[PDB]
Amino acid sequence: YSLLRSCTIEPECIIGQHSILMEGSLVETRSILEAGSVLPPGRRIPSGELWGGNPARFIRTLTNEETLEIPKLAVAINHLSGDYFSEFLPYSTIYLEVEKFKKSLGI
Amino acid sequence: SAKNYINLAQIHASENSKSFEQIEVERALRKKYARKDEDYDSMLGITRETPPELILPDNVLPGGKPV
Amino acid sequence: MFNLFLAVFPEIFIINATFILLIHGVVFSTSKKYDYPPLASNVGWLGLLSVLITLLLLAAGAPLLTIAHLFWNNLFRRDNFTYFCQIFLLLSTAGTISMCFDFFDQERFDAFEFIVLILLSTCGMLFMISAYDLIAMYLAIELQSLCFYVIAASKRKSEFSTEAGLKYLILGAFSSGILLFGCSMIYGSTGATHFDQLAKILTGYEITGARSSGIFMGILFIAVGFLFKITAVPFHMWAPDIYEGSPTPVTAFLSIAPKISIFANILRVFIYGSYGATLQQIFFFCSIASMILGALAAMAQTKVKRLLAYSSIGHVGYICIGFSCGTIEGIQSLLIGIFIYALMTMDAFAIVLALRQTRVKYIADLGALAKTNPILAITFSITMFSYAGIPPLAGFCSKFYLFFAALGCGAYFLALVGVVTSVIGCFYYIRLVKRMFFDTPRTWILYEPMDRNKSLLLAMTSFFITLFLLYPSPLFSVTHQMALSLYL
Amino acid sequence: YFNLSGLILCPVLGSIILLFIPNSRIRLIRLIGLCASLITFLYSLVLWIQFDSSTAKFQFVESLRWLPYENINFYLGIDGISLFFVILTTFLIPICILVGWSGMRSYGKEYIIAFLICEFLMIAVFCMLDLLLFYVFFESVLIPMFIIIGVWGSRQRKIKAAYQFFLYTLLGSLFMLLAILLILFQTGTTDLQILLTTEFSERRQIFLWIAFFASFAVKVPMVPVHIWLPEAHVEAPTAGSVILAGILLKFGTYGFLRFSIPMFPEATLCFTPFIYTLSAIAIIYTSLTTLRQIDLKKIIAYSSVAHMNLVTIGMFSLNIQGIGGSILLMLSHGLVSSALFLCVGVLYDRHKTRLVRYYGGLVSTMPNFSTIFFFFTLANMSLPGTSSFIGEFLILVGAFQRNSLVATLAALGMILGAAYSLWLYNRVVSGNLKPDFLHKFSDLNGREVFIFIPFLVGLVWMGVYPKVFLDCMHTSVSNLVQHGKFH
Amino acid sequence: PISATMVGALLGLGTQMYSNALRKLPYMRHPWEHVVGMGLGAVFANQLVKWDVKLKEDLDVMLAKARAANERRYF
Ligand SMILES: CCCCCCCCCCC(CCCCCCCCCC)(CO[C@H]1O[C@@H](CO)[C@H](O[C@@H]2O[C@@H](CO)[C@H](O)[C@@H](O)[C@@H]2O)[C@@H](O)[C@@H]1O)CO[C@H]1O[C@@H](CO)[C@H](O[C@@H]2O[C@@H](CO)[C@H](O)[C@@H](O)[C@@H]2O)[C@@H](O)[C@H]1O
Ligand SMILES: CCCCCCCCCCCCCCCCCC(=O)O[C@@H](COC(=O)CCCCCCCCCCCCCCC)COP(=O)(O)OCC[N+](C)(C)C
Ligand SMILES: CCCCCCCCCCCCCCCCCCCC(=O)O[C@H](COC(=O)CCCCCCCCCCCCCC)COP(=O)(O)OCCN
Repeated sequence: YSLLRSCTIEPECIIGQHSILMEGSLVETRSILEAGSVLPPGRRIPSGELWGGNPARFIRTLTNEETLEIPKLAVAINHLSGDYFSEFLPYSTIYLEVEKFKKSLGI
Repeated sequence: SAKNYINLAQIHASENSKSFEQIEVERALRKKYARKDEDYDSMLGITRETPPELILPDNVLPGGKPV
Repeated sequence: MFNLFLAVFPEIFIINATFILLIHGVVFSTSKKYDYPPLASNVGWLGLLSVLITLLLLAAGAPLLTIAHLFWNNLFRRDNFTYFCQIFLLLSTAGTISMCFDFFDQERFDAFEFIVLILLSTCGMLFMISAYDLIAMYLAIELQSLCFYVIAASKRKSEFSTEAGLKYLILGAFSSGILLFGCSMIYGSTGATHFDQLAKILTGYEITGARSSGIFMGILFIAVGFLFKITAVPFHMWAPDIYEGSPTPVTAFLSIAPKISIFANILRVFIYGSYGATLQQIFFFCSIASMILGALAAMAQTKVKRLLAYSSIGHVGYICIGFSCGTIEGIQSLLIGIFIYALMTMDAFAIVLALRQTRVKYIADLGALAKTNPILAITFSITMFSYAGIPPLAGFCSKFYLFFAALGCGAYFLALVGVVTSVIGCFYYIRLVKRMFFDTPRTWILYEPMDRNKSLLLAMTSFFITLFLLYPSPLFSVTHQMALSLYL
Repeated sequence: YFNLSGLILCPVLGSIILLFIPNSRIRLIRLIGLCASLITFLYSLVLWIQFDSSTAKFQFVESLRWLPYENINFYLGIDGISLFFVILTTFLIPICILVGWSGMRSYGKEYIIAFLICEFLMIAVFCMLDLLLFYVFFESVLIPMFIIIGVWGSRQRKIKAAYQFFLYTLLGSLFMLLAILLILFQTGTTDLQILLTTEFSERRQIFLWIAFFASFAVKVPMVPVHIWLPEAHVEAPTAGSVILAGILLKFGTYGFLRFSIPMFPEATLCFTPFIYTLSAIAIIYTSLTTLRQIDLKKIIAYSSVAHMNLVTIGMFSLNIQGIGGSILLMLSHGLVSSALFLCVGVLYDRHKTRLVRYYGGLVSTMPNFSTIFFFFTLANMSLPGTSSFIGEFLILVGAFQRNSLVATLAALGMILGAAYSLWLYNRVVSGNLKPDFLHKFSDLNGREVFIFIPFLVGLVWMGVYPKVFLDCMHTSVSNLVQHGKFH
Repeated sequence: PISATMVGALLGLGTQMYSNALRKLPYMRHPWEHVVGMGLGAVFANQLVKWDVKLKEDLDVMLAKARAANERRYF
């Protein structure tokens, strides 16, 4: 439930759920956006700062150990998506069901 | 915005309702005219224009670019 | 009557297929029924099939192709050396034409005349290897020269392609004039244009006993023209500009297909027409200069095509090391180096064409390539190391045996300069490595995936490079047989 | 019937199988890598049992033709000298996989692939009898260790360490290669047995020996070029830092014991005083330099240099005591330096300091690691009953059979070696704690307390009963020292 | 022992998966061409071995001829 629209997100910018990013927002590199954050149009997030609350509100600073975990999270989600990708092969066989249904009535 | 999305919805209506036979022609035309070459086309004396089916209406453009 | 042409089928067939392809392309590129179809990939696939068929014709005619050798004597003389040289040049041409198919449709360059000119220049090269006379030598040189002059300026929108084509034209015309002036006096002072009778009038008396100012200077001019042809330092006036400006598939065909045929031609001239031992000196200094200047100049380049050009110049010097030491081992090392350099150049240009899909220009654009496409990064690193001469790869064997040949003749200075130029040469190769594994730029360039033919060729060449040292006997035996077949 | 070829092929199979599987299933990758390393280790131990120590000729030989003329070919084979190096290099690799076991999800499959390639290549180096191809595999380790150092190394100076390491092994390596080619052209073959029984010109052996030493004086940390080891070793990963000081430093000494001592006997005698002076000044200078170091890694990297330099004193003193003590101290160092660098690695992977002054008085907090570190730095002292003493004292005895000055300086090396070793021990494990920058920190878990157990048992087995090791080598060492010495 | 087919087929499968990975595809995208690559690798390795044998014997003949020709200068 990330409501992105005409935004600009830099690398390592993990975004929480129910994020309502407006147009023109610039989430600068290495930033964290807590769940439910809604930032007004034109507002920017300074690097290394995590924000939360209904409006764009500074919460606390970031340390190197916390910062470096964002790429690890991204590659973990990538690994999960790679596991999910192998589930379905190209060119699904659903067309057999359609052809059988067509053969069952007329042609 | 309310007035613009009205004419924005027409292309989605005319696209989601396309028949499969129309979709084959659409994909073939899209792949055929993906990239151009002024050199060879001019050498042959021909100009490759985009097909009418591959022209979006001007009202959904970023503000009007007929050319 | 007709059976006297059994020795020219691998060439008559390629000419006929070239004509058929030209006719088909010109007929069906202007048909209004099909609305001027882009039949460049079609002509390319048909040309690749034709190259494969004439390769099959050439391979199965090993007992043949030596019949009616008296009738064809004045025109050409093909033997075991010529047979293998042609069978390898044609394979290189097939690989080059195969790895450039995506270039036709990715950037919409549907000019089938490119393929027909590749085929016809390949026919000219096949003439050159069999050529056994000065006239046929010059004509076969001129076939490929004119084909490449036409092809280099094919892309008529970029100022690089046109200017590089014009520079190549002027340089090649000057080189051809120099070579032809050289041959004119060797004909004048002895008659006997034929190589067989040129190797018999010069072997009688050494140049040291009495001085002939005509034959010596004609041989010198022929050597100078040939060094211009292979772009050997100091005769490297515009070669980096030629390789940078020319289209990527053209440069892929260059520096592999022309150099092999020209080196076979130089072998034929050097072995027979040179008995004064005066070409040792001209090859010595020029190869040393090529080594030093390639090593010292490729480290200062920031683009990719210029780096490949200077690497080609350096490897030309490394191969030319074999001319200075005239022995069986010297020619063996020379041919092995040519073979390995051809494979590595094909692999490197496959890499370059792969990243050409997104218009790679500099060396910094391929930054953090180990993340987006790790396996292509590994392949490029392996190919670069093979260029460097690292032991556990092909390319080290060629440099090894070239050094062995150099030390066999007592040219101890050649070995030392080879070692030092290798030391500097590996440095900027590893510099290429650092920007492509270790340091990650802020902005990343994304490359779209490759196609099957380039990937297959790249995989085959990569497995050849790494696993060559496990089983190198066939190449060594081919090369030893080829070196001895120059005489018997 | 287990031959030498299967040992070489096992890491190859482990690497090829590992590439087939994807990277998502990380547990499979680490499990299969560890299993392959361990089965290779077991195979190496099996090869030990079926080793004839009575005969002087080489053990299992597998010949694979390389040139079409069978002029030169892969001639594998072990002897009394090469067997223990093979065992050590098979033993160190599973430890290398095990140290970084927690971070395998961060490294990936390239890490285990690189380490198994290193194991394969390092095994191929020690157990082969072709002089030229031994050179090929001798610097073939450039690529995998370059990858290991560069990809997972320091913060931003990782590039410079890779370049210094790669640069020091180019000029000397190819200057050796020139001598390789002269030997090949002069004799005709590079087979070791053939090359041993050849009359080399009296003036020729000087040049060839100098060329060989030039490429071995860089692998063995000699006086001119030894600054790479400290910098390129601190700027290295912990598992890459445990084989760099565990195997690579043995290539120079083993190369001296294989292709330098036999082939050029009178050249060895003529160059004997020069090597003595170089080794003595290296020992003294390194000992004085290492006692004012603050880097947590170089402090023992210089100890490694001192031990390796002391090795050559008895390695070049032609004697059964000298050479036997040379290999015994070589194995002893391969164990003790590995253990010390693992201790430094575990210390660094918790606190991430790479300094010496930060740590202090942690004995009250990590007693197990304190005892293990004490035992390792205690072995580094060369106590009798530990690994280093028997070999090192044998080197001293052998050199004092030949000369009475230089190896007295070698013995003076240990008058300061033990001193700064205990002083270094007392920087860290002694004194009051400083909980201003040591808030939270733990002790060794089950993995790294068990990883030292093989080190402990091997160390004590070296110390109390080294007869079994001396038993298998006295034939080979005596054959080595008497070659070309008819009288 | 390896019979030039346990290596040729393995190299064919390896190069098939290698080309398959360079296009950022799943390794076993098309196993039919994997089998084709195995067969092609086996055939190519067998042909390489046979050609090596023929080439070595022909080279031995050439060296014998060259040595006989060179010997004639002394006698
Ligand atoms: C690229 C990486 C290589 C990595 C593999 C290295 C592992 C080393 C094994 C490599 C390998 C295959 C090469 C595979 C190359 C890969 C394919 C490349 C393209 C991939 C698509 C060659 O290995 C052997 O081949 C012998 C060939 O003769 C050679 O022996 C020398 O030869 C003389 C010359 O004349 C010399 O004078 C002489 O000194 C030696 O006798 C040597 O090369 C070597 O002994 C394995 O051996 C294989 O070849 C032969 C041998 O028996 C076998 O078939 C034979 O066929 C009949 C003969 O027609 C025989 O009658 C028949 O009895 C036999 O069945 C095979 O079953 C298999 O054993
Ligand atoms: C080459 C070796 C030859 C053999 C040498 C053996 C000599 C003994 C070697 C170990 C000596 C003990 C040194 C251990 C480190 C000293 C500091 C330390 O860490 O002690 C540990 C462990 O203490 C020990 O010393 C136990 C180790 C065993 C000591 C006895 C050794 C007996 C076996 C060796 C000799 C066997 C006979 C010879 C074998 C052939 C914890 O001490 P705590 O009293 O628990 O202090 C608590 C910490 N804090 C206050 C912060 C809470
Ligand atoms: C050396 C020892 C180590 C290497 C060992 C090699 C082992 C033997 C080789 C094994 C190869 C196995 C490959 C599996 C079979 C794949 C066959 C697929 C063929 C195919 O799909 O046809 C086209 C692909 O192009 C093509 O595939 C045809 C182009 C292939 C280029 C080959 C060029 C040969 C001539 C030059 C040889 C090298 C000379 C070097 C001096 C259509 O493709 P598509 O349907 O996917 O879509 C269109 C993309 N365009």
